[PDB]
Amino acid sequence: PTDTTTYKNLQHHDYNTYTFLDLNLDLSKFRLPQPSSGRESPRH
Amino acid sequence: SGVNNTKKWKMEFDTRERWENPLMGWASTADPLSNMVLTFSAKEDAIAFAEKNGWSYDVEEKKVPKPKSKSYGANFSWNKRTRVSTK
Repeated sequence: PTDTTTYKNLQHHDYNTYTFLDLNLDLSKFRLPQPSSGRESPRH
Repeated sequence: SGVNNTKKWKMEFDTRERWENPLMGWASTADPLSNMVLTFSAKEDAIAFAEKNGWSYDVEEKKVPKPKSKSYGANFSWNKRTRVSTK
């Protein structure tokens, strides 16, 4: 049985300014190829 | 945007010379018909009125705005140039 008396969500005390966008960069390899609208943009 | 003043036919006369009044600078005229405006319910009524009064006339056809297709959903198109960049 788990201890269930301490707090087990303490990893976030060590996060920094770029934690979110580093995971996003790391996650790019797993993504599936995006769909295309057919144009480079709606032409701005 | 109101369109209420585009519903009746109008008859107006050819514009004539206006000149500066030497005393005050006011706009003077010798044209007794310079302000005459007549309203008609139909083009044919106006034509009939000019002909019996012996006035040469030019008649211009009524202009109606063209019907248009409005789609609020077009502002958010997947792959068309109608997608708006701002709201």
